[PDB]
Order: sequence, then structure tokens, then C-alpha cells
Amino acid sequence: ASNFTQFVLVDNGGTGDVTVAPSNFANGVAEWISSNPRSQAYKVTCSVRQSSAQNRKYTIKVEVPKVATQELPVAAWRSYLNMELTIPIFATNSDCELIVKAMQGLLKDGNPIPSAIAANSGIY
Amino acid sequence: ASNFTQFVLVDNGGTGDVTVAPSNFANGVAEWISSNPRSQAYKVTCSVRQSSAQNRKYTIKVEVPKVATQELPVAAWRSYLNMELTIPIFATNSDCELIVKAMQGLLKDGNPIPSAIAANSGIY
Amino acid sequence: ASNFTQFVLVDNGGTGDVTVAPSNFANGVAEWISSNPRSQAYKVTCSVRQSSAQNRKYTIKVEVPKVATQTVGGVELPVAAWRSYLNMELTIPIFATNSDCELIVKAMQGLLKDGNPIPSAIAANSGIY
Amino acid sequence: ASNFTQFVLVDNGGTGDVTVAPSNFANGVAEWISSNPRSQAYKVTCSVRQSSAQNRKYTIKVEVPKVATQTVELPVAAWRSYLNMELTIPIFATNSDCELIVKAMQGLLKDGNPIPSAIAANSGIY
Amino acid sequence: ASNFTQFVLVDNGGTGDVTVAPSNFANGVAEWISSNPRSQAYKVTCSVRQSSAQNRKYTIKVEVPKVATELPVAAWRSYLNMELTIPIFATNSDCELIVKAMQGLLKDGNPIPSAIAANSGIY
Amino acid sequence: SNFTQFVLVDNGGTGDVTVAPSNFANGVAEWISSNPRSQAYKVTCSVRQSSAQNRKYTIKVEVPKVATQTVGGVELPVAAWRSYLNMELTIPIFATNSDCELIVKAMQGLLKDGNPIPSAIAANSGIY
Repeated sequence: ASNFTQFVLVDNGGTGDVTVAPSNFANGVAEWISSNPRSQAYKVTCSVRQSSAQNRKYTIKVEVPKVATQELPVAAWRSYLNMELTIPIFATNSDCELIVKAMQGLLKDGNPIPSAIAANSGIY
Repeated sequence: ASNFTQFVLVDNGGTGDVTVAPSNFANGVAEWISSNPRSQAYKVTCSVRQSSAQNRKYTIKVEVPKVATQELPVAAWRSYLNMELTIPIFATNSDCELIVKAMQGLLKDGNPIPSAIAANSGIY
Repeated sequence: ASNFTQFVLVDNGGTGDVTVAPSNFANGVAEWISSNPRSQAYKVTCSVRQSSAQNRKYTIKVEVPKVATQTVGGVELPVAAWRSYLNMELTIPIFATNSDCELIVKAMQGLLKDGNPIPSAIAANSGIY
Repeated sequence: ASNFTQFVLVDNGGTGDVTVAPSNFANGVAEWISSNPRSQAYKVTCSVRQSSAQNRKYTIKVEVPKVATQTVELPVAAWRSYLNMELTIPIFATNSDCELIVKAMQGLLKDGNPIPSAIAANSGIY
Repeated sequence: ASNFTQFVLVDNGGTGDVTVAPSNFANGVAEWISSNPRSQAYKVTCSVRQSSAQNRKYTIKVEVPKVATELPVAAWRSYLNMELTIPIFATNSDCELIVKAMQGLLKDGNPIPSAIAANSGIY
Repeated sequence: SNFTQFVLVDNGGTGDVTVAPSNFANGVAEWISSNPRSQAYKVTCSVRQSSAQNRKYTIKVEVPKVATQTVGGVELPVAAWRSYLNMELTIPIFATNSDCELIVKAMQGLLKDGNPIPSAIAANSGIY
């Protein structure tokens, strides 16, 4: 019943895929990392908590490294995703499924926001 | 050249789809909303700015309403997504495309985090 | 594809209309100007923001110039002798449907329609009594 | 001979027109009301005063109610849209100058133009 | 129909021209950049506002990077800051004249662009 | 000396505005179209070490609206108003002459006819 499992973070077609695997759990925070050394690893974390009388709040983070040798194995830099999702306690399973779909549609290929990010440009 | 365009936020198969359309732009914040009344609308915003000498930072928000009549047309409640993505200025187009894919893989159907959200449960 | 477009501010029957054209956009404020020099231009601005949890608020401004020529030494500059300033604030609750908003627009139109008291009073620069 | 008269605020083509009628005058403020109960009424006010040595200032207000019944049933406005208009006219303005100012206000809000179209969609100009 | 469009910043004769394209707009500031990564990009910004009762002020910035033809970086950057004040009384012809003054200032063969291009002062 | 007269406003060989060297003091080179200064176009240029690694050019241009004002009851040459350009250019000390030539071309392309920014200025409008 444990949903703390390995998954594909970057799908490149079965070959060259970036998988992240469970590596730590502490204080409600589940952690995935792609591989050692951690300096060069993709990182994913997730936690959820009661943020108010009427809301649940997920905090989800992803770190995407630029992998370079500089001679330490290091990330030349990191892109950081910080995601917060608040869901009211009145939400049904269907409500939550709808919310997931909204998040997916937001970032689907060809849509404005992911297209802008992909070009490191703004919406105008 | 304006990327401020209407798109599908919730894909339900061509019928019953939730589309959001451009409705406002102010202070670097682009806004989409599905329809009037706004009290019941899906909402999407996006802005991006220089957060440090070396980073660009996107702030992306989505509001998913639970549409109910209570007699005001209202949202019984709202789920709020607050998304922050920091990208270093050294990032190429390919780097940014990779980051988008990481975000997509994070939320793909069947993966741990979207599955947990869909059940309003935690990772354990 | 944007609604930031030129329009007729003073309709004089299609001839010698006062048109205002898009000229600036900053901090959510759209600006139209009739022509250069700006000193003699009609100006229109529009902005809207969330003013409270339950209200959107439009701020609309119009400047009508009295167009003169400013002569001092024997130096002429194109100027407005003076300006009339309209400041319009409209709050619309987030519960408003398309029909609600259309109705609000009609109320504004009816307020200022020819022959009705308030525009008649303004046209005579007199009060309502 | 007084200009404080009833008029059509919302012209719907002779059926369900919203007329507002004189109902109050105090401290220079003329008020029109559509009907009782006031809780559900369209309301219009107008006043004008010398705002500076060289300017007069009109303050014109309109309230558009959303007419509901909130349930003990009260006749109420579920909400109200509030228009506040301030118009300053210099004392040098002729009759013609003032007629021009009115026309500018009218053209601003004419059907099909950007600003009334944006309001009608509860959207911004961008 | 918007004037926020891509243009040639450095004309090299159709071969290795430096083009800059719209990339951001916020708080009245239009931004162009040549390409990603931004670390190596040419950058252009433009904004304009009422600076006084009778004047409007354009603020124009250009960044020229030194970029080779390992982290992608600029070996260094040159910064242009331009401020132009135009009175509200200026006609179309007046504004066109002001632009021409700016163009003549920097035209090939003229003293100031010749001095800059030669890494020298005028004295 | 590179301190020479040039055409500031090219009107096509007809009523061109030239500015000629008129002053040098405290590192500032000055050109003016003609006397009296009340009606003159003016250009100044100076350069200095602004930091350990940068030289900084400070370039100013004044465009007058040229009128004639009559004062009891003589006609004075005046500017009805003035447009002011203040231009600052920072160049790192590592830049070669070729690098500097490239920077100049960038400034030229910035302001070339038909491009957005000079088009916006010419209409006294913004970029949007």
C-alpha cells in the first residue's frame, strides 16, 4: 500500500530516461533522487499537511540539475520547482482527479505557459 | 508573436472541455479565465521576473473552482495551485525543454504524486 | 487580436470625428491619444483590478482639451488652453454574468443619453435642481 | 421648469425599461430611484460644486442592483455595481465646449467600442 | 499589429546579423533578447513615462556581450543607457527630427561614433 | 584632432543641421549649431574611467524648437522648448577596437529607420 515508489521524471523514450527513486523519508517529506552523486542528482520531494481548518496543502519540489564537471562532479546549476497545491476537505475523489487534470493541461506541450518556459520567455 | 492565447486547461475529450481565455494583463501578470461569472471561473495567471543576478523566476497560479449554487452563482470552494519555477540565465532552449518535461513527468497519470493528490492522500 | 484598438471618442457624423488611437500601455493602464502634440491631444485611459475579495474595479479617465495656440513673445506653441477631466470608477462584483455586465453598460449609456437630465445639465454647465 | 425629472436609465426597447424617478433632494444632491423597495432599487445621484477657483466638479453616481430574494424572505440586492463619476469643467467653458464634453463621454461608452466591450465581458484592455 | 517586434540590432550584411526578438513585457518595460542562453544574449529594453508636467522620458538600454564563436558566459558586457526627454508640445515632425538628431549623432564617419569605435575620447 | 564639425540632422542636403566645435573644458568637448546659444543645437562628449574595469562615455544632445521672441521690442532668438538626450555607454577595458566597432553598430541598429524604438519615439508613443 506504500505509494512511495520509483518513477520516470523525464521520459526520453525508454532510453536515456531520468528515473528518480525513493531515498529518504523524514518529517512527512518523501524524497526521490535519480542517482549518486547527489550533487548531480535530480531531486523530488513531496509533503502534505493541514494548512487550515478547511484545507489540505501539498508542497512538491523538483530540482533539475545541469550536469557538468568543473574537478568535482557537480551541477553547473539547478532549476528549482516549488509547487504548492491547496485542496479543501470537501473534495471528492472526482474533484481531486479534476484538479490533477487541470495541472496536466496547464503544462501540456503546445500550451502557452510550457511554451514560454521552454523559450525562457514571458507571456505578453 | 503574442503567446497570450486561449487553451484547454481540462481535457475531457473535446466535449465538456474547460478552456481558459485571455482576460487581463497588468504589471507583467497575464490572466486567463474560463467564463463569467468570475465567481465560478477557472483562473490561470503567469508572470516571470529576474529574481537574482543569475535566475529568472516564473510565478504560475491556477484556481480550480467547485461550481455550486448557494442564491448566488458561486464556487463552493477553490483549489489553489501556486507554482514557482526558477531557471538560471545560463539555460539553453534544450535545458528549458528538459525542465518542462520534468514538470510533465512529475504529474503524469500513474506516477506517485498525482496519484496521491487524486486520492487526497499523502506519500508514505 | 487584442481589444486595445482605436475608436471614435467624439462622433461628429463620420466627418471631423475625434478619434483616439492606442499610444501606451504600462502597469495595466491602456492609453489612447488623438494625435500629436500631446499638449493638445484628447486622452483616454483604462485600467481594472481586483479592489476587494468580491469586486473588480475599472478606472477610466478622459481628457477633453480646449485647443488653443499659446503666444507670448511672438513665440507660438500648440497647447490646450485648459482641460476637462473625467474620472470614472466602476465596481463590478465577481458574481456578475455576461448579461449582468451588459446591463451595467446600458445603465451607463442611458445615464448620458441626449435629452436626459444629467447630460442636459452638464451641457449647460448647470446643476440639477 | 425644473430639470429634476424622471428618465430611462436602462432602455430595453419599451418592455422592462428601467426608469428612475426623482425621490430626494438634500445638500445639493438630487437622487433618482427606480422603485420601492429601495433595497432593490436602481439609484442615481448628481451634484456639482466649485472644486477650485477655476473648476466646477460634477459628482454623478449610479447603482445597479442584482435583484434577488434571499431567504423570512427579504427583497434584496444580491449585490450592487457602483459607478462613481467625477467630471471637472473649467469656468471658461462655453455651451459648445460643454456639449463637446458630453459627446466625448457618450462616445466613450458607445456599443462596440473597446471600453464598454471590455466591461460587458468583465475583462480588461490588453 | 503590435510594434513590439523583432529587429536587427547589428547589421552584418545578412550573414551573422544580430537579431533581437521580443521576450518579455512587464511594468511598461519591453524587452528584446537575441537568444538563449540569456547569459550570452544581446539585450534591449525600452520604457517611456511622464517625467514632469510638460515632459515625457524614454529610457532605452542595450547590452552588448563578448561571446566566443563548460558554462556559457559573456567574457564581459557593454552597457548603453539612453534617456530622452521630449516635451508634450512636440509635433510628429518634431519627434521625427529628434530621431534624426540621434541617428546623425551615431552615423558612420562622424566624430563620436568614430571615437568610440577607436576606443578614444574627443579632445 | 577628431574634434570636428558634423551633420547632426541630415535633412537630405537641404537645411541640414551641422554642429561645430565650440568648447573644451574639464574633459567635455562641445559642439553647437551656431550662436546665439539660446537657439542652438548642442552636443557634448566626455569619457572617463568609471571603475577599475570600465571606461564610460557621457554623451548629451539638445534639440531646440527654434522660435523668435520679441522683448521690448527687439526680436530675440530663442528655444520654445528643448529635447534632451543623455547617453551613457560603459565599455570594459578588455574590449578591442573591433569590439568597439560592434558596439557602435548595435547603437546604430537600435535607432535605424523602421525599427520599433525609433518608430515609437517618432510618434511619441510607447512600445506595447
